[PDB]
Amino acid sequence: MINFDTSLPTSHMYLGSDMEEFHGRTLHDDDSCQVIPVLPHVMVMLIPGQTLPLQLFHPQEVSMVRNLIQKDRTFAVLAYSNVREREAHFGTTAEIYAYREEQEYGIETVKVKAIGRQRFKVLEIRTQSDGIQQAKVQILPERVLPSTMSAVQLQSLSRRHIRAFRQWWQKYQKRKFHCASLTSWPPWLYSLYDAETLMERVKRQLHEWDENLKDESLPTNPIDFSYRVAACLPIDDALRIQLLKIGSAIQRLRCELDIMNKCTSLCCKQCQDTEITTKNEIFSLSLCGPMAAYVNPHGYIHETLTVYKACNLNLSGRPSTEHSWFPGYAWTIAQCRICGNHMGWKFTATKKDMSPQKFWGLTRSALLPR
Amino acid sequence: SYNYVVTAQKPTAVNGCVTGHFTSAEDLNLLIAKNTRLEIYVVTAEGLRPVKEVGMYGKIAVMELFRPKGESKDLLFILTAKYNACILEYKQSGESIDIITRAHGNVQDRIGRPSETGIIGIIDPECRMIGLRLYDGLFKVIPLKELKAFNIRLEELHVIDVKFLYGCQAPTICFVYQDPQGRHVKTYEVSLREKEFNKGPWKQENVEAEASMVIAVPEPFGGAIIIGQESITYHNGDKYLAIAPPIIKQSTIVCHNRVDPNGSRYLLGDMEGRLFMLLLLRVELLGETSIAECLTYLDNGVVFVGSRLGDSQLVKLNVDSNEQGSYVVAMETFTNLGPIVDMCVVDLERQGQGQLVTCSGAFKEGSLRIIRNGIGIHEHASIDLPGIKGLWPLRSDPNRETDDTLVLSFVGQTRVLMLNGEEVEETELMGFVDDQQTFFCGNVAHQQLIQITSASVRLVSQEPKALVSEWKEPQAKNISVASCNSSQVVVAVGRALYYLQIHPQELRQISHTEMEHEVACLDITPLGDSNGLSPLCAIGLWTDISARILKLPSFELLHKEMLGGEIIPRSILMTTFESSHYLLCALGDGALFYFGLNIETGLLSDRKKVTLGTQPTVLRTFRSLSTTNVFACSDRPTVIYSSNHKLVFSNVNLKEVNYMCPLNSDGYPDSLALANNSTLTIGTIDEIQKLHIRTVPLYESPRKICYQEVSQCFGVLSSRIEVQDTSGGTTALRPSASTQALSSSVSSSKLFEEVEVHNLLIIDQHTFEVLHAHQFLQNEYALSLVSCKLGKDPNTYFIVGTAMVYPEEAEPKQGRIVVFQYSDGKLQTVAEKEVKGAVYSMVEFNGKLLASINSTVRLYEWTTEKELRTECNHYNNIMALYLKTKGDFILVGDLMRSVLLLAYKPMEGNFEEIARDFNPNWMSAVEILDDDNFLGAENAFNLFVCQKTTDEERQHLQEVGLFHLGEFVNVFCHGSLVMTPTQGSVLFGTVNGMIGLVTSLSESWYNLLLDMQNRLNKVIKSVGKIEHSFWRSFHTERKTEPATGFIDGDLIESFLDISRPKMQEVVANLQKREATADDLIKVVEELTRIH
Ligand SMILES: Nc1cccc2c1C(=O)N([C@H]1CCC(=O)NC1=O)C2=O
Ligand SMILES: [Zn+2]
Repeated sequence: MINFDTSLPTSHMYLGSDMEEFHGRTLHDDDSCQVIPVLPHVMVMLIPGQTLPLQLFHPQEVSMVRNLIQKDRTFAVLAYSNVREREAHFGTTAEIYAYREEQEYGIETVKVKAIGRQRFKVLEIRTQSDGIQQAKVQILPERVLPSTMSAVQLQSLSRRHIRAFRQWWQKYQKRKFHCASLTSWPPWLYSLYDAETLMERVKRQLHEWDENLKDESLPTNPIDFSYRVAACLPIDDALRIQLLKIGSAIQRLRCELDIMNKCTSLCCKQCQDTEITTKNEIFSLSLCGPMAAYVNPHGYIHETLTVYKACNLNLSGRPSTEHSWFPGYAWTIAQCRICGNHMGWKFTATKKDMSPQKFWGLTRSALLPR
Repeated sequence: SYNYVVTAQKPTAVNGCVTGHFTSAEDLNLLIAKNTRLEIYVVTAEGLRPVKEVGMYGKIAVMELFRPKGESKDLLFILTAKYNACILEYKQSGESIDIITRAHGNVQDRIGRPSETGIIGIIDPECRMIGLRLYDGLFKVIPLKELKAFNIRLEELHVIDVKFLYGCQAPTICFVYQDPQGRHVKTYEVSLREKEFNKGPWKQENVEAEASMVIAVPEPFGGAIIIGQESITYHNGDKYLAIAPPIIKQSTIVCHNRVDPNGSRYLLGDMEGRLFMLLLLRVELLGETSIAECLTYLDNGVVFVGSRLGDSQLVKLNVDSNEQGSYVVAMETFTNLGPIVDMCVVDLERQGQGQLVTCSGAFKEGSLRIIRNGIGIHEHASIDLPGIKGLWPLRSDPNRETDDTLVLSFVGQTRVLMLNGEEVEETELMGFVDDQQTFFCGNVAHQQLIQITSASVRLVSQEPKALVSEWKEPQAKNISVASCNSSQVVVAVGRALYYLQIHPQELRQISHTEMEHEVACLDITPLGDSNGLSPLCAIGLWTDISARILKLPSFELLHKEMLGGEIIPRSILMTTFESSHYLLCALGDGALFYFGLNIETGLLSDRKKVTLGTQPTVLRTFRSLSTTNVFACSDRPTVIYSSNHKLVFSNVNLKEVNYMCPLNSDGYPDSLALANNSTLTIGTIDEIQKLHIRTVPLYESPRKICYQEVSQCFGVLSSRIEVQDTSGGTTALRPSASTQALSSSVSSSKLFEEVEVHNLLIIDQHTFEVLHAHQFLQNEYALSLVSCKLGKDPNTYFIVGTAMVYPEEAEPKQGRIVVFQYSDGKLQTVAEKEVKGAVYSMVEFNGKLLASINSTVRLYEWTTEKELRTECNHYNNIMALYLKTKGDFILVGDLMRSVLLLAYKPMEGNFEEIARDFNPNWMSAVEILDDDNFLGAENAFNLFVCQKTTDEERQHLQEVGLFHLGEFVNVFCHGSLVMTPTQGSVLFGTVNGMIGLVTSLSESWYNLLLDMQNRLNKVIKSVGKIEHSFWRSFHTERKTEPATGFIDGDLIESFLDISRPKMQEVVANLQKREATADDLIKVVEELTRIH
């Protein structure tokens, strides 16, 4: 069993404690048009509810956020379809929740912690002289649908509220979808579209990853739940955008279950056929899931996936604890054996009593579920 | 695209029912909710009295009667699914009945999550308020003009059921609620003067884990009776009484009713149709009924069973059990088509005459329903007598009340038949001539008989049969036309008319006149409270083509209508429908004119023309179920009846009828003697209504249906529930269609507690008997069914798409496609193709088989070796539930409205994704309308229509039609129940048993009718004062948008029903080109002909 504090990574201690905290929430009306600033050096896709850590030192970015704090506190994170020609049709708004200004080495620096809020549709990207861009965006509403049975049942059967619990789920299907007999589809078909059902199917995989998981940590709402799960699936950029386009929590959960079932091996994106890890080695060392976004000392965001065993990896250099994202663990650079692609890091415990004693931090940009 | 939607059949299913004194404080009333309809009745004690039927601009959710303090009768509260609230009072003044709004308003909240246990509408016993549970965490209060409302923060979020407690100083509500700890019953006191909740009279007592309903019991008892799965418990603070009867374990109690007003007896009803009596605690099983949605105790012993899954009922609760042991006996059955889970249009009987066979009901109430336009006849005798020119019934015995003689007329001859019970025999009535053609004969004044022939008027006595009087034209001329009642005779001799009176042993010539032109037809039917003496004579003339109302005896012209044309009036008739007097006049071209007639003045008003046939129509009056009707004999035989003081015309299912008369004999009671070109048939008429419904009970669930013409039979997918027996398998619950098959069979495996058993039934298109039943594999769930010809093969195969369903599995991993051949009264399995998923849908795609396997879409080729071969595949990422086609254009559908259009490239041998659309909403049905359009059913009882230079434009579909139907469509079907203004015809079947029709309109015809709708809505008074625009607004929990590209045919059709000055108001400045009211009558009439 694991004795590491799963909460520790989510707090981004490497970013330093003693940060100005903001509480007040900003939310734009659905389908409403907005003009939001874009941080020039962010290239990661942000899913709503996901924590984005930043370490900004470019004067134009520092001044951008410093001004952003004085107002809205929200910026636009673009989901690039082609990162090279910097093409993006969708994105997510990020609201700063923790902020800190420092001055060191002749520069003004700022460290932020933002959170995904609202998905948007890019309407036009206008660029400012300072380098930072603005984005005319259209807020995409989250589409909440009622029970599959809500419409069909306007009757007496309405007041039938929702090991060994295996039979409860059977009694649940038989009961909740009894009115399917009035329709042209079976109760087992309606299950494939039931938020509670789809969620318990996902919760099944989440418990295979976090062996020490308590259901209270997980969101109850399928809207927050579909998004939390979306952000910890080590998938390619093309598939991630497809997931970000999804308007329904049901369509999202259904998508995630398909990805989860068809996922087997995780290879090196560069040589494509070199297997690095498998679905069975993934485990949640953080509360926000097996995979999460972290910042290196130069502001580059690495979405890293925690696995117990990795295969064709070569380490270089000796372990370091500098800027470690998992406190109590030292990291050593890991590359693909075949091509030399930087795959992430090997994390090793600094104390003999720690569990896990070793794990692997693999960046998703280096992986391919092929 | 612009469409027109109309109701072919109103919803049949019962949503709720109540008893009270709504009409008068004397009459016991039964109010039945059939969704958008409200049927109001009086308990006849010897039946059910139909008073009024009112339609509404909403789906009824809540329906509860109430009398607040001093009132002459009862006030009715109704709340719609769209949160329209109204208090309705009854108002009657003579033959004029009107429902009156007393208060109205929309109770919907700006925010809030609509509760899981649905809308709950309770009322305080003292009529102090209305309690509404529409949203979780709130309790809305309407203190019973604009229905002013307010909320109360209700702490316990998950409320199961709630009722207002009886006998309380301060109004109290008792509710079953669930929390993570468990399910507990609680009390709260609702304050109006403080607009808040305060601690209830008693403690939060813990109830059953599956406690479902609260039953508020009146004084002297008080408190509440909580009902669960295994237990029935009672709570009154420090008073408790917990019982767990085993008899209620099998099924959950879904509905109740109060029997004794004090609260000593309650009716209880489960999901299996078992009826229980909760006595004050003891429970006793009474018997079996239809699966009751709602129950109502009325009068003494009689119970109303309001069923949504099957035919509704009237049953008797006897004090003594019968031989079987049932204290329940069925009196009357009420046809319910709901739910329509699948259907098809088949030309059974006559080609061109479409019939609709549906998969109706569920479980033990499962049935087939055959819906055919027009009334039918039940033949009891058939006689070879060609060339009948007339039919008349006689009572040759004055001492007898029944017709024992039938008189037939032929070219220049008269034959007489005697009815010795069921035996028809050739005879000669003494006094009557057989060598002359008869124009009339019947029983007349002073125990006499009359015979009007081409030569004379003969008066015959009954004791004995002999000629007592005879009348002839003075120059021995021939009688041309003749009319006769009981005291009077009016005969034409070319242009001349003669008025005679029937006296004892005398035919007295009262008066005579000469007409302007030749006489064509005559009628002297006495109307109103005229004791067999008519002061009026209706006459049709040649050349001028006029219908004239003449006075008797003077022969004075009262009115003269110029019918217009070159076609002479052939038949004329004066009649009374629903106490309103009318004049009917039929022309030689099959056209029928019908006016209202003033008995005092003689004025013909409200001229209406209807096209009945191609041949001259003959009008004969007959009685059916103590109601006067008119049979219109032509090549399209029709019954002319009255419904809401408007004349209705329903067709008869007979090739042609030339002449008819009503025969009421000892052997043939309350019968109809009908004659065509070759034969005379004596029979009984069906129910006088537009559509006819034949019921084929299956006693199991019909799921799917299709038709094989080459086999003269239907393919029906059905399922029956069986229980796990103390053996290596299962046993049935009752005999059903799949068990009682003529010849039986089971599937042979080649692939690797209550059970659902699936079957393929084979039913003969005439008898409707289960010729064969093929039982599917254990755990095999049959999904899709198609009867087609594939490849080069000339044999029609019944194809079934299955899914192997296991509890552990969520999405079927296995499935089959099974090809069957129906030969020698037994299904022969041709091909068995195992697939890696569920076969949700299958369609015959240009000699190939298109079938969905979960997410994938497969095209199969049928080889000479007689087995399907995989051609091309399309992997969709969206479940292929819906699969519709037209040419090389394919529609793929998801339950969440994710539509995508595919195209098969023949030379490439692959699928091309034309367009896609993903806008999540629940979708129940979809059908392709044409090459560029498709129709569908969307969440919150709506209908939609999607349509088809740049790629990012052509690859996207646009939503052109949006309409709130108020019904849940399960099936769309191309066809018509009828034998140009509109394009196409798609029928639709709903959960409530409602059938509808969707047709296309032109751009300007749509605008004409849309403009007309806005004008009609300014005239028409809405029940509960709901705006029609609001009712038809495409509605979801999210958005409410006005209806687009759709015309409410039901609203358009009520133009023919509004007052004539109101029609003038609607058409005034309507239109650019001007529109006459006469132009708009024709257009609206033309639209009523589509259904
Ligand atoms: N000090 C440097 C310097 C350059 C790049 C990196 C670091 C560094 O510490 N990490 C990761 C290693 C793994 C970790 O836990 N935190 C990091 O910031 C880098 O990518
Ligand atoms: Zn590599």
